[PDB]
This record gives sequence, C-alpha cells and structure tokens, in this order.
Amino acid sequence: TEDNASRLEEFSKEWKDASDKWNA
Amino acid sequence: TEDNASRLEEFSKEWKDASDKWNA
Repeated sequence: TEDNASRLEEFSKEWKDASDKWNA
Repeated sequence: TEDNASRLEEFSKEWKDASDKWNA
C-alpha cells in the first residue's frame, strides 16, 4: 500500500506537468 | 490507504476530462 502511494505521489507530478503544458 | 484511494478517485475524474477533451 505504501509503495503504491509513493508511486502515485511520483506520478502526480508528471500529470501536473502534463496539465500545465496542455493549459497553454 | 483510504485517503490515497479517495485522492485517486478524485484524480480519475480529471484524467477522464482530459481524455475526453483530447479525443476531439
């Protein structure tokens, strides 16, 4: 569970970067 | 674990919105 949570906390940065890129 | 699951259930809506936007 904690490993999966760490994976998602890592992936959220990538998703935020993608959303910021696509907002422009 | 339950807080992380709630976070992912919230984020899935945003990902679905992004996929729907990019399908057009």
